[PDB]
Amino acid sequence: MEPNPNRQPVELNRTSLYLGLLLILVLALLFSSYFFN
Amino acid sequence: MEVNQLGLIATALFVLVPSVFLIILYVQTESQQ
Amino acid sequence: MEVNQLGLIATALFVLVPSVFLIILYVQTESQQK
Amino acid sequence: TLTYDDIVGTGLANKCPTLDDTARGAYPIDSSQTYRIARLCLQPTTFLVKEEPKNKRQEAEFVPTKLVTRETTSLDQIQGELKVNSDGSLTFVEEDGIDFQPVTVQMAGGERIPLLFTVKNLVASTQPNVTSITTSTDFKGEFNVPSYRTANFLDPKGRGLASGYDSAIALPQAKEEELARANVKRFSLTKGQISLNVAKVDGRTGEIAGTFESEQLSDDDMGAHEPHEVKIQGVFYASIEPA
Amino acid sequence: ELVNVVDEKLGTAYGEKIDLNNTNIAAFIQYRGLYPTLAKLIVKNAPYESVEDVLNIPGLTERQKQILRENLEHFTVTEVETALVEGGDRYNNGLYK
Amino acid sequence: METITYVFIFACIIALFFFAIFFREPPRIT
Amino acid sequence: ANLWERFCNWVTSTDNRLYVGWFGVIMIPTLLAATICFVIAFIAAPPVDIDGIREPVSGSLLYGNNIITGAVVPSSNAIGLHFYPIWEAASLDEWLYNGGPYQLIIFHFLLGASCYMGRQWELSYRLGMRPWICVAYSAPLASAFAVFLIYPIGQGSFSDGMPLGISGTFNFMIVFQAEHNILMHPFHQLGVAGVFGGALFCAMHGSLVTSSLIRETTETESANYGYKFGQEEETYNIVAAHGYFGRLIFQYASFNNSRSLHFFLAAWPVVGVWFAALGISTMAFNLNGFNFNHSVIDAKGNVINTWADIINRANLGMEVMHERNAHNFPLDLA
Amino acid sequence: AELTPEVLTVPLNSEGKTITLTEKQYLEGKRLFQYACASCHVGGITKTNPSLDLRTETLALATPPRDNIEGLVDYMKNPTTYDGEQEIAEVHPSLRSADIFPKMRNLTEKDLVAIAGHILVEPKILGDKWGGGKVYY
Amino acid sequence: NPMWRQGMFVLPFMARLGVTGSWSGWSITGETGIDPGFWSFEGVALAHIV
Amino acid sequence: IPEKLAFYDYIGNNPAKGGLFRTGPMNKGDGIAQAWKGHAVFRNKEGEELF
Amino acid sequence: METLKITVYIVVTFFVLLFVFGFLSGDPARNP
Ligand code: CLA
Ligand code: CLA
Ligand code: CLA
Ligand code: CLA
Ligand SMILES: CCCCCCCCCCCCCCCC(=O)OC[C@H](CO[C@@H]1O[C@H](CS(=O)(=O)O)[C@@H](O)[C@H](O)[C@H]1O)OC(=O)CCCCCCCCCCCCCCC
Ligand SMILES: CCCCCCCCCCCCCCCC(=O)OC[C@H](COP(=O)(O)OC[C@@H](O)CO)OC(=O)CCCCCCCCCCCCCCC
Ligand code: HEC
Ligand SMILES: CCCCCCCCCCCCO[C@@H]1O[C@H](CO)[C@@H](O[C@H]2O[C@H](CO)[C@@H](O)[C@H](O)[C@H]2O)[C@H](O)[C@H]1O
Ligand SMILES: CCCCCCCS[C@@H]1O[C@H](CO)[C@@H](O)[C@H](O)[C@H]1O
Ligand SMILES: CCCCCCCS[C@@H]1O[C@H](CO)[C@@H](O)[C@H](O)[C@H]1O
Ligand SMILES: CCCCCCCS[C@@H]1O[C@H](CO)[C@@H](O)[C@H](O)[C@H]1O
Ligand SMILES: O=C1C=C(Cl)C(=O)C(Cl)=C1
Ligand SMILES: O=C1C=C(Cl)C(=O)C(Cl)=C1
Ligand code: OEX
Ligand SMILES: [Ca+2]
Ligand SMILES: [Cl-]
Ligand SMILES: [Cl-]
Repeated sequence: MEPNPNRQPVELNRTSLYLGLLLILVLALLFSSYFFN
Repeated sequence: MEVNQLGLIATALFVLVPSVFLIILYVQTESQQ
Repeated sequence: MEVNQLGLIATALFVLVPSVFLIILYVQTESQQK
Repeated sequence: TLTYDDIVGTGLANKCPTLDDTARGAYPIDSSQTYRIARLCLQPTTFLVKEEPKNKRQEAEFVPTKLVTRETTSLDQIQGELKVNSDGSLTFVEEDGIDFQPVTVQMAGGERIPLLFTVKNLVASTQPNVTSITTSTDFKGEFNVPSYRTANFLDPKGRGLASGYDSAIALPQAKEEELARANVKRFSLTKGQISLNVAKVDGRTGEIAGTFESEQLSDDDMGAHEPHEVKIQGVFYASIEPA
Repeated sequence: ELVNVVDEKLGTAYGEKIDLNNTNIAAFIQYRGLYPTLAKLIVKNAPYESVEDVLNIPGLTERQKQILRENLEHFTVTEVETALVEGGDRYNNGLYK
Repeated sequence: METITYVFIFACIIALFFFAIFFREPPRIT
Repeated sequence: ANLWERFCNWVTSTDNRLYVGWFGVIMIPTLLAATICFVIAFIAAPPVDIDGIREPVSGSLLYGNNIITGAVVPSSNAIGLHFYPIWEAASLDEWLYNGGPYQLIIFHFLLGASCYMGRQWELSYRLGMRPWICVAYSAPLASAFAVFLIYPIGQGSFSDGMPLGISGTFNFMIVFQAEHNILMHPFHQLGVAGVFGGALFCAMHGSLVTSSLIRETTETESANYGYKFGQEEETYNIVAAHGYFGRLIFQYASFNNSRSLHFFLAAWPVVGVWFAALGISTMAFNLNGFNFNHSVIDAKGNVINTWADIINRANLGMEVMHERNAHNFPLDLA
Repeated sequence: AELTPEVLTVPLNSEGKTITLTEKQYLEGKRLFQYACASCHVGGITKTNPSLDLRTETLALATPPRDNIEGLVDYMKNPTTYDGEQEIAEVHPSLRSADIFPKMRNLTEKDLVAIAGHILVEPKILGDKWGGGKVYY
Repeated sequence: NPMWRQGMFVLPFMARLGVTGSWSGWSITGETGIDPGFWSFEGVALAHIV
Repeated sequence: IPEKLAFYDYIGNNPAKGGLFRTGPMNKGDGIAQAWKGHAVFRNKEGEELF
Repeated sequence: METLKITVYIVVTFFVLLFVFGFLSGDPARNP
C-alpha cells in the first residue's frame, strides 16, 4: 500500500516529560482526597 | 476511615494512564536518529 | 458476590504495568531510523 | 380412537379429557348406593403469583407468569370415595393418584417461582341437596401442600433435613447464628383450597367436566425463604362410578 | 426456634425402637416374622395412639396377633412427623445398602 | 465490577486477535 | 461474466487473506452462531436444570460465576437426546431454563469444526500441497466429537455431555472416573503417552534444532535474525544435532532423516490422541477400564488390597456424591 | 491364615448338627453361586431387594430359619418371603421354577448343598464385608 | 423507586422516545408480561453494539 | 393522597441537594424509599396546629 | 417461533445448496 504523505513524527522532549509528570502527579495529589471522600 | 473503595483504582489510573502516555512519547523521541 | 476489593486494582496493575512496558519498547523501536 | 403412538410428543398427554358441547344433562344420585371418583384430571391453563408489595396498605395483586417446565403440569388418575352426606351434599375424599406436579413459573424480570401444584388429601364438598349432578353443581374443598422437596433433598453445599451436613462446612470457624436459617432445614406443610365449577355433565356416562381455581403456597426451599401465594386456573374432568 | 425435627426425633423412643407411626418399613426385618406381611399392614394402618393398638388392625389372623404380641417390647409410638412419612418414605426412604 | 473486569480482558484479547491477523508485520521473502 | 462464476471465483480464491472455500461456506456461519451464542450465554444466561430435577445450576458471570467456575450448562436430562431448537420451546425463558443454548452451541461447533477439517484439505489442494494436515487435525476433532456427541449418545442424554466451562470440564472428568475407571483404561493410557510424548518430543526437537543453529549473528542481536523468511538454505546443521543426540543415547537411536523425524513428530501425538478419543467413545457404551477390585486373595480367602483397591475407594466417594439428588434406585445404570 | 476344617464346618440343621465341607465342596459352591446367583447376590447383598441380604444373622431370623444347610437347600427348592408367608418361586430361581429359571435345571442335591455351604462359609472368611455392600469394598 | 432514584442516565432517554419494555417481561410503567418486540431496552443496547 | 404525589413533596428528591463528589444513585444517600409514613400534624398542649 | 423456524430453515438450505453446487462446479479442475 502506497505510503501516506501526511504522516509526521511526534516528539516530546525531556522537559515536557517532567512538566507533564508534575501536572499529573500534582493533580492526583489534589483530587485523590475527593476520590476517597 | 470509611473511604470510597473505588478511590484507589480511580487515583491509580488517573496517575498511570497519562503518565505512561508521556513516557511512551518521551522514549520514542529519544530513540529517533 | 463478596469478592476481595483489592482484586480489581491487582488485576488492573497486572495487565497495565507489563503491557505498557511492551508498548514503550515497541513504539521506540518503530521510531528508530529506518 | 387414539393409541400411544398417535399421541406421543404432541402434548395431548398433558391435556384432560373433554366432553361435547351437547353434554348438558344430569347424573342422578341414589342416596342408598355408594359412589366413587374413578378418575379425576386437572389441567392448569394459568399460573398467577401474588405480588409482594413494600407498603402493606396497597392490596397486592396476582400477576401473570411464564411456565418454564413444559407440558408436565397436569394431575390425573386421581381416585377416591364420593360420599352422599345426610344433607344431600356430596363429598369427594381423594385417596390416590398422580396428585402433584412440581412446576416452575417465571415472573416478569426473571424471578423463578417453583411450586408443588397439588390436591393431596383433598376433601371437597358440594352444596346441599344434590339429588343429581348438573352444570350448577360446584365442589369446594381444602387439600394439603407438603414441602416441595422431601426430607432427603440436599442443598448445593450438602446440607439437608433427613440427610446431609448440619453446618456450612466450607466456613469452619464462622459464627453459626447468622446461618441458622440456611443450616437448619425445615419441612413445610400448609393448606390450599380449590373450587370446581361443573360446566358439562354426561348424564348417561357419569362423566363431568368444568373449570377450577386453586390457591396454595409455593416452594419455601425447606425453610430458607418465605413462600409466595399462587393461583392456578384450569379445566378438570371426572368420571363417577357406582362402587 | 429453628430445630431439625429429625435429629430431635432421634432423642425420643423413635431412636431406640421401631416407631409404628414413623419408622421406615425395612426396620421390621430386625425381628422374626414381621416382614413383609405384618410390616405392610402396620404401615398401611398407621398412626396408632399406643403400641397395643397395632393388635387391632382389621383382618389380622390369630397367629399374626400372637406374633405382634411377642414384638410389642420392640415397638414404640411417637407423634407422626410429616418429614418422615411424606414422599412415601416409609416404603422407600432412599437408603439401600 | 468483577464481571466487567472479566469481559474487559476477554474483549481486549479478541481485539488483539484482530490486530495480530489483519495488522501483522507482513512476511517478506529475501 | 455471470455472477455465479464471479462469486464462485471469490469463494475459491487463493488470494483472500483468509481462505473461504466451499467448506468455509458452512464453517463461517456455524462457527459465528456458536461463538456468539457461547459468549452471550457465558456472560448472561440464567441457571440451567442440567439434571432434569428442577435444580438449576448457575453457569454465567452475571449470575455469580467467575472465569474458572463459569460454564454454558448442558441441556436438561428430561430432554435426553431429543432435539431441542429454540422453536421447540414455548418461550426463550423455557429454552434458557432447559439448557437450549448448549445444544445450539455444540451442534454448530461440531459442524463448523468438521468443515474446518475439510477446509484444511481444500486449501492444501488449491496450494498444490500434500493433503494430510487435515488428518492430524482429526485427532483433536475426534476428541471433541467424543465428549460432546458420542458420550451423550451412549448414555442417552446431552446432560452427560462435557460442559462448556473450566470447572464443568473437571466435573465431567471426575464423574467419568467414578463411572468408567478411565485411568485404568489402556486407550486413555495411550492418550497420556500421546500428550506426554508429544510434549517431550516438542521440547526435544526444539532444543536440538536450536542447539545447532548456524552462526549468522553477533553476540548482541537475537539469533532469529540469522534466518530470513523464504531462504533456500536450511538454517541449522542436522548432522551436528544428531552427532549430539546419537552420543546422548546411542548411535542408532537417532532420526537422521528429517522426513522420518518430522513424520514421527506428527504420528506419535496424533495416534495417541486418536486412542484417547476412542477411549471416551467406547466407554460411551460402558466398556470400562480394567477392574482388579479384590483380585488378590490370601490362602484363607481374605482380600489383600492393591493400589487398584485404593483407586476403587476414591471412585466410590465420587460415585456416591455426584448428582446427590438425582438417583432413586440403587444402581447408576447411565 | 488358611481355609481350615474348622472354618469349613457349618450347621446342617436348626438342631445343631454340623457338617464339615471339603475344600473341593467350597470351591464348587463358589463356582455354582457365581453361575446361578451372583448376578443378584454378589458379595452377599441382593441387587433387586437390598433390604434382604445373605448374612448368617439375617438368615437366622428368616422363617423358617435359613442359617443352616437344610434351610438353605429347602430355600433353593421352594423359596419364601422372609416371614415364610408366601412362596415366591415364580419370581425367584428355584428347582420348583427351573422351567422359567433355566440355570436351575441341572442342579443336583449335592450342588444345592455346595451352594449353601458357600453362603455359610463366606461370612466366616469375609466378616461384615459379606452382605455389607460398597461401604465395605 | 423509579429510574431517577437509581442513578439511571440513558434509560430515561430510551423511555422518552418510546422504548419502555424489557425482553424479560417488565415495563417502566410497572406493567408485567408485555411483549416489546425487538425494540426493548436490550434490543436498543444490542443494536448500538452492532 | 397517592404515595407518588407525596414522594415528590420531599427534599431528598430535589436535584439541588447533592454534592459534587457524593457519587451514585440517590438511593445511596437517604436509602431506598419503602413507604409513605403519612402526613405529620404537630400540635401544642393548647391543641393549636403547628407547622 | 414458527417464523424463526422457517427463517432458519431458509438460511440453512441456502448455505447447503452453495456447498453442494460449489463442489459440483468443476472442483477437480480448481488446482494449480
Ligand atoms: C451454514 C449455515 C448454517 C448451518 C449448516 C446451520 C445448522 C443448524 N442450525 Mg443454525 N443458523 C445459521 C446458520 C446455519 N445453521 C445462521 C446464519 C443463524 C442466524 C439466523 C442461525 C440461527 C439458528 C438458530 C436460532 C438455531 C439454529 C439451529 C441449527 C441446527 C438445526 C437446523 C435445522 O434443523 O434445519 C433443518 C433443515 C432441513 C431439515 C432442510 C435442509 C435442506 C437440505 C437439502 C436437507 C438435506 C441435507 C442432509 C441432511 C445432509 C446434506 C449434506 C451434504 C454433504 C449432502 C443445525 C445445527 C437450531 C439448533 O441449534 O438446535 C439445537 C436452532 O435453534 N440455527
Ligand atoms: C497427569 C495426569 C493426566 C494426563 C496427562 C491426562 C491426559 C489426557 N486426558 Mg485424562 N484424566 C486424569 C488425568 C490425566 N489425563 C484424571 C485424574 C481423570 C479423572 C479425574 C482423567 C479423566 C479424563 C477424562 C474424562 C478425559 C480425559 C482426557 C485426556 C486427554 C485430554 C487432552 C485432549 O483431549 O486432547 C484432544 C483435543 C481436544 C479435546 C481439543 C479439541 C479442539 C477443537 C477441535 C477446536 C477447539 C477450538 C476452540 C474452541 C477455539 C480456539 C481459540 C482460537 C481459535 C482463538 C489427555 C490425553 C480426555 C480425552 O481423552 O478426550 C478424548 C477426556 O475426555 N482424562
Ligand atoms: C442509526 C440510527 C439510530 C437510532 C434510531 C438511535 C436511537 C437512539 N439512540 Mg443512538 N446513536 C447512533 C444511532 C442511532 N441511535 C449513532 C450513529 C451514535 C454515535 C454518534 C449514537 C450514539 C448514542 C448515544 C451516546 C445515545 C444514544 C441514545 C439513543 C436513544 C435516545 C435517542 C436520543 O435521545 O437522541 C437525541 C437526539 C437529538 C437531540 C438530536 C440533536 C440534533 C441537533 C439539534 C442537530 C443540529 C444539527 C442540524 C444540522 C441543525 C439544522 C437542522 C435543520 C433541520 C434545520 C434512541 C434509542 C441515547 C441512549 O439512550 O443510549 C442507550 C444515548 O445516550 N445514541
Ligand atoms: C454526560 C456525562 C455523564 C453524566 C451526566 C452521567 C450521570 C450519571 N452517571 Mg454515568 N458514565 C458516563 C457519563 C455520564 N454519566 C461515562 C462517560 C461513563 C464511562 C466512564 C459512565 C459510567 C457510569 C458508571 C459505572 C456509573 C455511572 C453513574 C451515573 C449517575 C451518578 C453519577 C456520579 O456519581 O458522578 C460523579 C461525578 C464526579 C465525581 C465528577 C468528576 C469530575 C472530574 C473528576 C474532574 C476532573 C478535573 C480535571 C482533572 C482537571 C484538569 C485540569 C487541567 C486542564 C489543568 C449519574 C446519573 C452511576 C450510577 O448510579 O449508575 C446506575 C454509576 O455507577 N456512570
Ligand atoms: C465477525 C466477523 C464477521 C462479521 C459479521 C457481520 C458481517 C459484517 C458485514 C461484513 C463486514 C466484513 C468485514 C470483514 C473484514 C475482513 O475480514 O477482510 C479480510 C479480507 C478482505 O476482503 C477482501 O476485500 C477486497 C475488496 S476490499 O478490500 O473490500 O476493497 C476483495 O477484492 C477481496 O476479494 C476480499 O477478500 O476478506 C477475506 O479474507 C475473506 C473473508 C474472510 C471472512 C472470515 C470470517 C471468519 C469467521 C470465522 C469464525 C471466527 C469465530 C470468532 C473468533 C474470535
Ligand atoms: C479516557 C481516555 C483518557 C486518555 C488519557 C489522556 C492522557 C493525556 C494527558 C495529557 C497531559 C499533557 C501534559 C503536557 C505537559 C507538557 O508537555 O508541557 C510542555 C509543552 C511544551 O510544548 P512545546 O511547544 O515546547 O513542544 C515541545 C514538545 O516536545 C512537546 O510535545 O507545553 C504544553 O504541552 C502546553 C501545556 C502546558 C502544561 C503546563 C504544565 C503545568 C506546570 C505544573 C503544574 C503543576 C504544579 C502546580 C503547583 C500549584
Ligand atoms: C435376582 C434375579 C436373584 C437371583 C438370580 C437370586 N436371587 Fe436370591 N433373592 C432375590 C430377591 C429379590 C430376594 C428377596 C425375596 C423376598 O421377597 O423375600 C432373595 C432372597 C434370597 C434368600 C433369602 C435371604 C434372607 O432370608 O435373608 C436366599 C437364601 C437367596 N436369595 C439365595 C439365593 C440363591 C442360592 C441363588 C442362586 C441359586 C439366588 N438367591 C438367586 C433375588 C435373586
Ligand atoms: C494505557 C495507556 C496507553 C497510551 C497509548 C499511547 C500510544 C501512543 C502511540 C504513539 C505512536 C508513535 O508513532 C511513531 O512515531 C514515530 C515518529 O514519532 C514513527 O517513526 C517514523 O519517524 C521517525 C523519525 O522521522 C523515523 O526515524 C522512523 O524510521 C519512522 O518509522 C513511528 O513509525 C511511529 O510508530
Ligand atoms: C444483547 C445482550 C442482551 C443480554 C440480556 C438479555 C436478557 S434481558 C434481562 O433479563 C434479566 C432476567 O430475566 C432481567 O433481570 C433484566 O432486567 C433483563 O435486562
Ligand atoms: C440481532 C438479532 C435480531 C433478532 C430479531 C428478532 C425479531 S422478534 C419480533 O420483532 C418485532 C419488532 O420489530 C415484534 O413486533 C415481534 O413481536 C417479534 O416477534
Ligand atoms: C445476538 C442474538 C441475540 C438474540 C436475542 C433476541 C431476543 S428477541 C425477543 O425476545 C423476547 C423474549 O421472549 C420477546 O418478548 C420478543 O418478542 C423478542 O423479539
Ligand atoms: O533424532 C533426532 C530427534 C529429534 Cl526430536 C530431533 O529434533 C533431531 Cl534434529 C534428531
Ligand atoms: O506405543 C505407542 C504409543 C503411542 Cl501414544 C503412540 O502414539 C505410538 Cl505411535 C506408539
Ligand atoms: O447425569 Mn450426569 O452422571 Ca451419567 O451415571 Mn447416571 O447419569 Mn447422572 O448419574 Mn452418574
Ligand atoms: Ca356451572
Ligand atoms: Cl456432580
Ligand atoms: Cl434413579
